[PDB]
Amino acid sequence: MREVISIHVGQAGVQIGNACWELYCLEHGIQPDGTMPTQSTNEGESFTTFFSDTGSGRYVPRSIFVDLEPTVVDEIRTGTYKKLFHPEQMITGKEDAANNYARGHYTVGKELIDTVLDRIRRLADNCSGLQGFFVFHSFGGGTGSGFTSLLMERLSVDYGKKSKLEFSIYPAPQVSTAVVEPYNSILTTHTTLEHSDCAFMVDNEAIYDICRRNLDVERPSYTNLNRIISQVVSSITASLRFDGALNVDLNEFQTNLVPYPRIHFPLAAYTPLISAEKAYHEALSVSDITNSCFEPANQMVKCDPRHGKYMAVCLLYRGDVVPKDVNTAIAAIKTKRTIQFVDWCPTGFKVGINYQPPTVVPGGDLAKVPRAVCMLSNTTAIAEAWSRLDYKFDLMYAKRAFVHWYVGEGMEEGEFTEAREDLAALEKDYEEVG
Amino acid sequence: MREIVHVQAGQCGNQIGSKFWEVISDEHGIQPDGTFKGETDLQLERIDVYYNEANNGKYVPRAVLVDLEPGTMDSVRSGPFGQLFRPDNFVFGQSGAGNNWAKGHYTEGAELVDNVLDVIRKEAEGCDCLQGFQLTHSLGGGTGSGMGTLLISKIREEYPDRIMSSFSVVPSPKVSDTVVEPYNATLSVHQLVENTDETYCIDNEALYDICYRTLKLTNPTYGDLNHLVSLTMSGVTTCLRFPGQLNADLRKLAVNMVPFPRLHFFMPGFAPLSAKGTQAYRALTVAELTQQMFDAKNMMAACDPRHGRYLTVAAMFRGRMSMREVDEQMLNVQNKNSSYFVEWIPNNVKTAVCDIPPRGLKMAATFVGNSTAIQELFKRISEQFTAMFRRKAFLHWYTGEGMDEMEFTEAESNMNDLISEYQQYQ
Amino acid sequence: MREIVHVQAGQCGNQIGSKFWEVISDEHGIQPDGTFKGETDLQLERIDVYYNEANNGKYVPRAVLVDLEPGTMDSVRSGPFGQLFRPDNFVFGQSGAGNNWAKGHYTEGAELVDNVLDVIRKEAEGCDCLQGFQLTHSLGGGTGSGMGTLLISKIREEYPDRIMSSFSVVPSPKVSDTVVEPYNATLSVHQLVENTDETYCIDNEALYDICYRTLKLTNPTYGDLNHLVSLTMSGVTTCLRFPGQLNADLRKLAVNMVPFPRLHFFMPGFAPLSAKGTQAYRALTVAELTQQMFDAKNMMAACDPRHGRYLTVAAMFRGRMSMREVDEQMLNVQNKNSSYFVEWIPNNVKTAVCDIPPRGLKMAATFVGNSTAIQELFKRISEQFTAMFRRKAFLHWYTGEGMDEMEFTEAESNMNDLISEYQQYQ
Ligand SMILES: Nc1nc2c(ncn2[C@@H]2O[C@H](COP(=O)(O)OP(=O)(O)OP(=O)(O)O)[C@@H](O)[C@H]2O)c(=O)[nH]1
Ligand SMILES: Nc1nc2c(ncn2[C@@H]2O[C@H](COP(=O)(O)OP(=O)(O)O)[C@@H](O)[C@H]2O)c(=O)[nH]1
Ligand SMILES: Nc1nc2c(ncn2[C@@H]2O[C@H](COP(=O)(O)OP(=O)(O)O)[C@@H](O)[C@H]2O)c(=O)[nH]1
Repeated sequence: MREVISIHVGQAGVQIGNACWELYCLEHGIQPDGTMPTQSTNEGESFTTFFSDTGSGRYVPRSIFVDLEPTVVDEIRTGTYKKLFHPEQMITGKEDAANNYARGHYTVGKELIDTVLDRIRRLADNCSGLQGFFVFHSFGGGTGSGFTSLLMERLSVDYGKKSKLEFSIYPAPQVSTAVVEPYNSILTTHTTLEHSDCAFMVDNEAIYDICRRNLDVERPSYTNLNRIISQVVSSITASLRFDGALNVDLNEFQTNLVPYPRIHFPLAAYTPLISAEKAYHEALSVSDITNSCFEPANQMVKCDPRHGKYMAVCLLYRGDVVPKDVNTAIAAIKTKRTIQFVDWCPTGFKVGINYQPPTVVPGGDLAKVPRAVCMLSNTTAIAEAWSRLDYKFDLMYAKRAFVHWYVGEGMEEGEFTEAREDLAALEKDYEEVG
Repeated sequence: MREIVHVQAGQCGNQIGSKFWEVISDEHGIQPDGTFKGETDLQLERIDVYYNEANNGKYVPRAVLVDLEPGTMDSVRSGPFGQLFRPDNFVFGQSGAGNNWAKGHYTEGAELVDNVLDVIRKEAEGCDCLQGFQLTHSLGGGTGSGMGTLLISKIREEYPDRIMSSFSVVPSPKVSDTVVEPYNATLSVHQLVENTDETYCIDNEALYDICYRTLKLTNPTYGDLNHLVSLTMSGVTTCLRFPGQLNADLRKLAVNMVPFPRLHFFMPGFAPLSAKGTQAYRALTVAELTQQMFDAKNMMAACDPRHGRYLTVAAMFRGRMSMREVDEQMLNVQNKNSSYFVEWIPNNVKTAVCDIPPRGLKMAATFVGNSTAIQELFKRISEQFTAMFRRKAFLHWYTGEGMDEMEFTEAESNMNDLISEYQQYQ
Repeated sequence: MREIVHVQAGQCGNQIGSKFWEVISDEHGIQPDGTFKGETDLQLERIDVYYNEANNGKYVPRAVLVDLEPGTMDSVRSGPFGQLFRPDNFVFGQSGAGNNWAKGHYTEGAELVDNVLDVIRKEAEGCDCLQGFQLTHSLGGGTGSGMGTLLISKIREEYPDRIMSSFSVVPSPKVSDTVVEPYNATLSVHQLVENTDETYCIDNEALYDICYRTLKLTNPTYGDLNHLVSLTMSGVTTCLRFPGQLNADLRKLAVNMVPFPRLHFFMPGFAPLSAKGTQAYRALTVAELTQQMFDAKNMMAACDPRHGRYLTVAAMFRGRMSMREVDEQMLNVQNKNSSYFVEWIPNNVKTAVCDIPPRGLKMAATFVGNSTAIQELFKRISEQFTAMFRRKAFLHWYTGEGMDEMEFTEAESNMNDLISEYQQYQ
C-alpha cells in the first residue's frame, strides 16, 4: 500500500527523530523492543506507511539515520530504542564537518553518499505506493546544509515525481550559536529551491514564549522542545495513519499550499498548547482555539504576522469536532478584518477534520485535550524574515571574514556571489505577487 | 427491465451512497445479506431495477465503487452494509488525485478508466434494454471532478440514447472548501454542459441552515447531511419502484423540465422537515406541506428563490392524498406568485403522485425546481475562477501536468454564455 | 370560520392570558395536551374560534407570545398549561425595554416586529375570513407599551377592515407604579386614538378594593387578580362560543357603544362578587344582581360613577334567566337614575343574553359601561405628563434614543382634545 520513508541527517535529524518515532510507538501501541502487543491490533489500523512486517509483528521503521559523527548515534545504540531500528539502516560517519559547507558537501559526504542511496533503493523497492520523504535537517550544519543540498540533488534524479517534505529550524536573528549560520543559510537556500517541494521553519524563541507563559516551563531544554515539534509532525500524519471523514495526503498539501514554485515556504502553529492545570478552569471550544490560531503569541516563527499577508492558510483539526461551527468560525475570522489576504486569493482555505484527538506523551508537560489545530499559514512575513538574515550575511562577507575555511575544502568563492542575486529576487517576489 | 446502474467516484460521492443504499435497502425489505424480509410483495415487484438476483436471493446492488486510493474502500467495506456489495466491482488505483483535475483526467484517471469501462459494459450486457445512469461525485475535489468528468465522455460512445444523472455538490458563496475549488468548477461544467442531462447543485452551506432551523441539530454528523441527500434521491425514482394513480419515469421528469439543451441545472427540495418535538403541534394538510416547498428555507442550495423565476415546478408527492386539494393549491400558488414564475410558459406545475409515502412519515413532498436565480451560482464562481487566472497562480500544477491555457479560456467563454441564457428569458 | 388571534406583549399581558387561557381551556373541556374531555358537545361545536386542530385533536391555542427577554418565556413554559402552546410562536429578543418607549418602538422593537409579522400573517392565511384581533399588553411599562403600540400601526396595513381589542392596564391616581408612567401613557394613547377600536381601562388600585370588600382576601396573589380579569374577558365572547336566545358578536358590542371614532374607552364590570361564607345569605335574583352592577364597588377602575353619565349600558347576562325581569329592571334603572345617563340618547340599555352561565355560578352578569367620568382618567395623567416636561427631566433617555420634543406636544394637544369630547355631551 502507501509507504513513506524518513531520512534523518544531522544532529537535529537525530533527536527530533528520537521523539517522533518515540511518539508513534504510543499512538499505535507498539512496544519499543520491536514487536507489538496483541491488544493493539485494533488500534493498528492502516499503520503500514512506516513499518514493515517481519516474522511475527516485528516492525522496523522505514527510517534512515545519517550522521558524520558517531557520538549521538550511540545514544540510540544505548537506550531502549536500540532494538527497534535496523542496523544497516544506521550508516555512521567518523570525521566531523564542523558546520562547514564543503566539508559536508564534498569531504566526508562523498565517501558515504553511495552507501546510503543504496539503502534508500533497498527499502523503496518494496513500495507500490511510495508517497513522500521526511528529511530532517538544519540550516547551519555541515551535513545539515552541505550534504542535505547534495542529497536532494540526487533523489530528484532517481524518483522525481514523488513528493518530499523538509522540517528544519529557522535561525533566530538575536539568539543563535554558530557564527557561520548566516553563511550556510544562504548556501542551503541556493540549490534547494529547485530540489525541494516544501520546507518548514520554526524558531527556538517562539517555542520558548509558549513554554514560559502557557506551559509554565521555566527550565526547558532540548528534551521538551523535541516533544512540541513532534506533535506538529504527528498531526500531519493523522490524516494518513487513520480513517477520517475529510482528510488529505501529501501530494494534496503541496497542491494547495504552493501558489508559485519558488515561494513554497510556510510555517506551523499549534493550539491549545498550555500546561495541565489551566485546561481545568476553561472549556476550550472550536471558536476558542481557532481564534487563538491567528494571534502573534501562537506562531512558531518569531516574526510579525500582521505585517505579513496571508495567501493560503491550511487547517487540520483533530478530535471530535462538528463542521457547523467550523463553517462559522472560519467565516467569523472573515468577519474580522485584521486577517489580510491578497486581492486575487479569497479561496485559499483547506478543511481537514480527523476523528482521533491528540494523545499526550507519558510523563510530559502537556494535557489531554480533544481539540487541537495544526495551523499552516504561508504569508509575506517570511520576506521580513528574509531581510533580517540577508543583513547578517553580506556585511560579514564584505570584510571576507571566515573565508579561509571555505577555500581549501574544494569550494569556490563566486558561488557566494551567485546566491546573493538568487536570494535578492526571492524576497522581491513576496512583494511582486503581493 | 428498465435498468439503472449507480456509479460513485471521488471521496464525496462514495460516502453519499453509503447511507443512500441503506434507505433503498430498507424501503424494499432486504438485509445486508440481501435476504428479502418484506412482508408485502409491494416491496418485491420492482426490486429488479437496482439489483441482480443470483444464487438463492442474495441481491447485489448494481453499483460500481471507484477510488484512486484504497482509503475509502475499506471504510465502506468494513462499515454498515459492507457485505452487500459485490467484490467484483472493487476497482481502484494507488495514486490519489491530490485535488488536481489533469491528474484525474489526463494523468492518473486515464489508467483506471479502462478497467471499469468493461464493468459498465458487463452489467449492461446482461439486461434487455438499459434506461439511464445515475452518478454521484464531486465538483470541488479532484478525484470525482477529474475522473467522473471523463466517464460521461465515454458513456455516449457506448450509449448515445439514454439519460445521465450527474448528482454532485457545488461551491458556496460564504466559505470555500478547497483552494482550487473555482478551478474544479469551470473545468468540470465545461464537460457537464456537453454531454449531461441533469445536475443537482446542492450547497454544503445551506444544508446546515436546513439542520439548524428545522432539525435544530447542534452536532451535524456527515451521516446525517447525506441522509437528507438520501431521502431526496429516493423520492425521485418512486414511480419506477412503486405503483400509483400517476406514474412518471426519469425521462418524463427530464422532458417536462429542460427547455433548451443547456438549461438543466435544477435545485431539489423536500417537505416535511422539522425536529422531534414539533410533530403534533403543526398540521399534516396539503396546505401546510405546500407553502413549506416554496420557502427560502427549503432551498437546499444557498440561492435566493425570490431573486429568480420558477420555470418548471415538479411536485413528486408521496402518500395517500386527495387529488383535488393538490389540484386546488397548485393553481393557488400561481394566483399568488405570478411574478415568481416565468410569464410566457403557462401552467408551470407538473404533478406526479405515487400513493406510497417514505418510511417515517404519512405524507411527504419531493420538490425539484428551476429557478433562474441559479444564474448567480455561475456568476459567483466565474469571478473566483477569473480571480486567480489574472495572476496565473497554480499554473505549475496544471501545465506541469500538461494543461492548455486555452482550455481555461474556452471554458471561460462557455461559462459566461451560460448565464446569458438564463438572462434570455428572465 | 370567524377567527380571532390573541397576542401578548410585555410582562403584564404575558401573565394575564396565562391564567385566562386556563378558564377558556376549562369552559370547553380540554386538557394541557389539548385532549377534548367535554361530556356534552356544546363545549365542542364552537371550539374552532380560538384553536387550530391538527393531527389527532391536540388543539393549539391561536396565540402569539412575544417578549424582549427570555425571562417570561420559561415561566409560562414550565408553569401551568405549558405543554399546550405551539413552540413555533415562541419568538423573542435579547434586549429588555428597560421601561423606554423609543427602545420598544424605534430601537429594539423595530427588530423583532418583522418576525411575528409573518406569524400574524401565517395563521391568518389558513382561515377563510378573519374577524378581529384581541391584544393584552401594558400602558405603564416599556415593553408592551412600546412594542405593542407599534403592532397596531401595522395590522391596519394588512387588515384595514376588522376590529382591534387592545386590553391594557392603566395608571391609578393614588400610587404610581413606575417612574416614567405618565410618559408611557400619553405617548401610547397618541397611537391608541389613531387605529384602535376599544380599550378597557382597568386600574390596578381598585382591583384590591374589589378583593378587600367582596372577596375579603388578605393575601392578593397575582394569579387571583388576573383571575378577575380572566372571567371578565370570557363573558364578552360568550355569544361566539355558545348559543342562546340572543347572540351578539364583538362587532355588535362595538357598533352599539362607540358614538364617535375617539370615544371608545370603556370600563368593565362583573357580578356576582363576594367571599365564601356569604353564599346562602343573599339572593340570586335578577334584582340583587342588578344593583350590584351599578355600584361604585363594581367599578373595576378607580373612577367615581356618580361623577359621570352612562351613555351605552351593555348587559351581557349569563345563565338561564327570565327575559321579562331583565326587561323589567333595565327600565327601572332609568326611572331611578335619569340624571346618571346622558339625556339626548334614549334607551341606553343594550341587552345580550346567552343561556349558559360561567363555571362556578348559576347566574352571572358581565357589564361594560361608558361613564363620562373616565374623562378624569385623562385629566389626572395629563397633569403628571406635564409635571416633568416643564423641567425637561428624563429627556436623555428619549432624545438619546432619538425622540422629538414635538412628539410630546403633538400627543399633548391630542390628549387635551380628548377630554373636550367627553365635555361636548356631558
Ligand atoms: N533545537 C535543536 N537544534 C539542533 C539540534 N541539533 C542540531 N541543531 C541545530 O543545528 C544547527 C547546526 O547544525 P548541526 O546539527 O550542529 O551540525 P550537523 O547538522 O550535524 O552538520 P555537521 O556540521 O556536518 O555535523 C544548530 O544551529 C542547531 O540549532 C537539536 O538537537 N535541537
Ligand atoms: N456532506 C458531506 N460532504 C462531503 C463528505 N466528504 C466530502 N464531502 C464534500 O466533497 C467535496 C470534496 O470532494 P472530494 O471527493 O472529497 O475530493 P476528491 O476525492 O479529490 O474528488 C467537499 O466540498 C466536501 O464538502 C461527507 O462525508 N459528507
Ligand atoms: N394582576 C397582575 N398585574 C400585573 C402582574 N404583573 C404585572 N402587572 C401589572 O403590569 C403593570 C406593569 O407593566 P409591565 O408589563 O410589568 O411593565 P413592562 O414589562 O415594562 O411593559 C403594573 O401596573 C402591574 O400592575 C401580575 O402578575 N398580575
